[PDB]
Amino acid sequence: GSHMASKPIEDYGKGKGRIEPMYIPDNTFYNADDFLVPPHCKPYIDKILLPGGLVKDRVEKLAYDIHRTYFGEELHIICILKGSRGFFNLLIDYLATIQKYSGRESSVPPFFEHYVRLKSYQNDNSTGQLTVLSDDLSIFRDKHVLIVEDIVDTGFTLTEFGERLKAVGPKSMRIATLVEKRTDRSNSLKGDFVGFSIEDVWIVGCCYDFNEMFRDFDHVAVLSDAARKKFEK
Amino acid sequence: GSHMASKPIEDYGKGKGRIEPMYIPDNTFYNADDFLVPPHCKPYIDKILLPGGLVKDRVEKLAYDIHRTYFGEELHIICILKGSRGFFNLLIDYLATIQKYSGRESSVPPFFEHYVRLKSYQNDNSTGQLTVLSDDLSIFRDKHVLIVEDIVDTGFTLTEFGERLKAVGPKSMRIATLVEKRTDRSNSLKGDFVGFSIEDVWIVGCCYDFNEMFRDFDHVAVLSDAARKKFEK
Amino acid sequence: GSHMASKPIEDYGKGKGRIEPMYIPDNTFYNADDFLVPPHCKPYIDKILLPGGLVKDRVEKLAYDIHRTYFGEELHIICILKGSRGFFNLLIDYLATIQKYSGRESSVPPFFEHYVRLKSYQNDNSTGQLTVLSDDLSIFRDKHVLIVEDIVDTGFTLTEFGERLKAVGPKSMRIATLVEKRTDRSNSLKGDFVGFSIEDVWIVGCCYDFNEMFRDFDHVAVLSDAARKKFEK
Amino acid sequence: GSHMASKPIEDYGKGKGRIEPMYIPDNTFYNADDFLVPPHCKPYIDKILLPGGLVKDRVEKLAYDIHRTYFGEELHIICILKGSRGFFNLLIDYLATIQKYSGRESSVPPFFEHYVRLKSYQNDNSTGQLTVLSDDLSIFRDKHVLIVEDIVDTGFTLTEFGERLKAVGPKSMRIATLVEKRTDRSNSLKGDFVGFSIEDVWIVGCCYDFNEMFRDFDHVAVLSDAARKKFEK
Ligand SMILES: O=P(O)(O)OC[C@H]1O[C@H](OP(=O)(O)OP(=O)(O)O)[C@H](O)[C@@H]1O
Ligand SMILES: O=P(O)(O)OC[C@H]1O[C@H](OP(=O)(O)OP(=O)(O)O)[C@H](O)[C@@H]1O
Ligand SMILES: O=P(O)(O)OC[C@H]1O[C@H](OP(=O)(O)OP(=O)(O)O)[C@H](O)[C@@H]1O
Ligand SMILES: O=P(O)(O)OC[C@H]1O[C@H](OP(=O)(O)OP(=O)(O)O)[C@H](O)[C@@H]1O
Ligand SMILES: Nc1nc2cc[nH]c2c(=O)[nH]1
Ligand SMILES: Nc1nc2cc[nH]c2c(=O)[nH]1
Ligand SMILES: Nc1nc2cc[nH]c2c(=O)[nH]1
Ligand SMILES: Nc1nc2cc[nH]c2c(=O)[nH]1
Ligand SMILES: [Mg+2]
Ligand SMILES: [Mg+2]
Ligand SMILES: [Mg+2]
Ligand SMILES: [Mg+2]
Ligand SMILES: [Mg+2]
Ligand SMILES: [Mg+2]
Ligand SMILES: [Mg+2]
Ligand SMILES: [Mg+2]
Repeated sequence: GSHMASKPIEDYGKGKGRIEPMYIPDNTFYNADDFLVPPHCKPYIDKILLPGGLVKDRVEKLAYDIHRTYFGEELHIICILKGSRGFFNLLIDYLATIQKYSGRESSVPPFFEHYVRLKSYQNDNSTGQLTVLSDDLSIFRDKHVLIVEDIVDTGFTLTEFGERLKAVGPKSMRIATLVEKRTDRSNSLKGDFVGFSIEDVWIVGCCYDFNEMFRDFDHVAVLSDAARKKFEK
Repeated sequence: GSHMASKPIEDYGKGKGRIEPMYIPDNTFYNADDFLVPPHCKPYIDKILLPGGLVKDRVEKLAYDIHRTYFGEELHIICILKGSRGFFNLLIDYLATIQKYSGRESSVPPFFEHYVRLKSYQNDNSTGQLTVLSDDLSIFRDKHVLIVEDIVDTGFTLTEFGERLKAVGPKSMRIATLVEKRTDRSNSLKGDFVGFSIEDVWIVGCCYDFNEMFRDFDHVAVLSDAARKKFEK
Repeated sequence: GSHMASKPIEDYGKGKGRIEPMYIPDNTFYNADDFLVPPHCKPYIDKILLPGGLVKDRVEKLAYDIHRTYFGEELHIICILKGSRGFFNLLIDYLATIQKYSGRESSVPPFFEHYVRLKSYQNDNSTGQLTVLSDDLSIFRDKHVLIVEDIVDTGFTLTEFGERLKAVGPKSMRIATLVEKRTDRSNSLKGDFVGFSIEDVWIVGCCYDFNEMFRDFDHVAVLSDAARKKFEK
Repeated sequence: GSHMASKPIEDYGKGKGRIEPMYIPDNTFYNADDFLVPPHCKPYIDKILLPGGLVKDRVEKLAYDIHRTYFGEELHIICILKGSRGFFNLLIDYLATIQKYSGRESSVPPFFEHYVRLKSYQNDNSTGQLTVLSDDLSIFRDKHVLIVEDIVDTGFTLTEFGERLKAVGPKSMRIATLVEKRTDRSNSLKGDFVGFSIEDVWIVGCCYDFNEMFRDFDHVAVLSDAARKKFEK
């Protein structure tokens, strides 16, 4: 163990000491027509915010940042379902590979995986209620916990779930989020390992859904008017 | 829709009309020393049953078999956590890629993903009780459902969970399991899309755990005496 | 197929009827500090023009465009060494996967590979003399030929080699190039399947070298002053 | 590093001090029907010797063995075209990733790539004459050289090319070969980094060709009678 892994519980969600994310300036997009877009997505995707390959490149760096923080530590990593599935899978592949090739050796696994299903949204609006599905959280007492999320927008999801975790007394709590949105709807909760800062637009693709649609598309796009009209409920 | 996707609910778990899996004969192993084994696994892994790359090659074929069964269908695919995470992630990458490259076009996504956490084992013994954590299963009424699992051994997990699903009235129910074990402990439930048939040995690695250990190792190995002694509880 | 693959030899280098590439506007760069940069490159890489994953995403679309041109027909694809190694390898992986998953019958392989080593540059200047190392080019008589290149800049390399190939009487000749540079140094030769249009800057990384340095870096960067000073000859 | 990389030139082809390869016993084959086989290969492929994913898993370990030999030292790696393309590309990807994640400082790249085209075979018989296409080999004077090959069978190709390289005075010469065949036709030349030892059968697939056919198939198979009849010349 190293003091590098420590973090006060009161610092949860404050982003203290973080490396700032890649900042995608307002109105910065690629054209969907430059990518292969499958037939079920073609009528609906016009603007690409984050190419899928750019996501993977950035997650490599996040994974190294995490590796450096937790080397040799027992690390309990929590996937927030459904949305973080893709980011989590990329992350844990990199974490395992980095450790496998590291000259410095650890007798501890690179992580221990866990799953929690949270749900807030219908269309692009929160219901105001958080659904929480988890194993008994008491297993996280005195553990170093890393929550893995796809996006932080208002902060409601991770503020609420964070209080449930604090109640069992973890040793440390950090957040990895692929995206953080720039919005006056945010309650100021922010991640520790953040891929990208983006403008206030509703993203779809690469696990980002609109009523369960678009998760399998390879790229992070914006929700178009055609997509909203077809898939809203 | 095609009648190819239909299957009577009473045929659930009977493997009727299936393509038989690759049969790994008794006492067929590779040597761990021919692979790169990370330090946290090195004292514990001696025999490799399924190289990680062999798993990936076989999942390609399973994915095509599934694609052919469900082309153009609304397909609700359920990941059984924790163990099926790796197989599920490989599978859905192939399903999406196959559909993206297919000359024949579908306006339906290749799948709709879902997660259910089931738990039966402690060490290598069932507790006799099944833990079930899920969203409301009523969403599967009148749906084509494909359950994705890492292994079927006794059949207890999928027999019990299968009855919960039958109660909401799905349209069809199939099972994809990477491995099926040859054992007189089986209740005869078997999968529809099965990767490998293996002898009666306790496997670890490639998401197969022993008390949460070995999931990140790249290859499917057997549980050694050293591993049991170190990690049993 | 022949209706799609046919093209007059005199159209070689005109990019006649092409799909225009992704256009990267002047002065558009990512910051190296947002990516993982290995120690041998760290002192030298500051500006990232094309993330390696964006390269891969674009190559998928090029490969689809090429599949649509040649499916069902013998395709003889020529890798221009050394620089095109990485693009060629990505391209042929996609071509094979696309045809494999297309669901369309063909007894013809997705490509037949060939290799030619061409050399023009020392530092960032042409010597004026093209080195040509090849098997007997007579094997391309009456064949559909696709030349695969990493970059077209002045056009010298592919104008000179193009003339040697015309002399053996191919059925068609096209160019795939990952990058085309916007430069007044160009003789107006341009590709048929082009990944990216970029400003007049000397790129390194992702197989783009400066005196054999930087090929293994994952991303396409600009040649910095430090890099020039250290590695010029 | 020099203590590890040094080796007498006279030990070339002896495999002196090597790690023995994975041993595939006589008559050990998987069934093609358990894999996805593309339409152009379906009539011809029946027995799978080495699944493509098993190839990849073994190459990771070879790459680690090579990293341990050359880290910190200039390594000049020579791809023998055409056959070694796929092995070479896997190997250099691993070498770069290993060094990148090692956490060890080095200003030296993981390798410097080079290409030589050698040709001996027509059908499954040598013509007796070796075609050699290369840049000036004088650039290897006083360098650590690693030759990368897909298979060593009779030893003719690498015995003849080995003599040309000795004439320019390299610092060291080693061989990486994915496969070595057990055959009384061998002149006893053997590799230093060898993936697999196999019985005396003619392999195709995974870059192994018969008159330029089968390179793009993903798996290493045996040449069937149907394949021989259709593609022999
Ligand atoms: O910061 P917030 O404003 O709370 O929003 C972010 C959260 O909302 C989304 O989940 P959603 O509720 O859509 O469930 P899903 O992950 O299953 O899509 C997203 O995946 C985050 O979990
Ligand atoms: O056919 P059975 O005898 O019921 O055994 C198979 C099930 O047991 C294991 O899960 P486990 O309970 O270990 O939970 P896990 O998936 O979280 O490891 C395995 O992953 C299957 O889900
Ligand atoms: O359009 P042009 O101005 O002729 O320049 C482009 C060519 O030059 C570079 O090759 P180089 O001569 O550097 O050899 P390499 O491919 O081995 O790096 C590059 O890879 C192209 O082949
Ligand atoms: O040990 P040996 O009996 O000499 O045989 C091995 C060599 O022969 C094959 O090359 P081939 O001549 O078929 O050319 P290719 O690499 O272009 O297929 C193979 O790729 C090796 O290079
Ligand atoms: N898909 C998607 N989910 C969420 C949840 C909060 N913000 C977003 C967003 O922009 N996109
Ligand atoms: N890891 C692991 N889990 C299970 C659950 C049932 N059988 C097995 C097995 O062989 N291995
Ligand atoms: N690496 C590299 N090679 C070439 C050859 C022509 N232009 C370029 C360039 O910008 N970069
Ligand atoms: N494809 C192929 N090439 C060679 C060259 C020597 N032996 C072999 C072999 O078994 N297969
Ligand atoms: Mg979510
Ligand atoms: Mg959502
Ligand atoms: Mg399980
Ligand atoms: Mg388990
Ligand atoms: Mg070049
Ligand atoms: Mg060059
Ligand atoms: Mg060869
Ligand atoms: Mg050959």
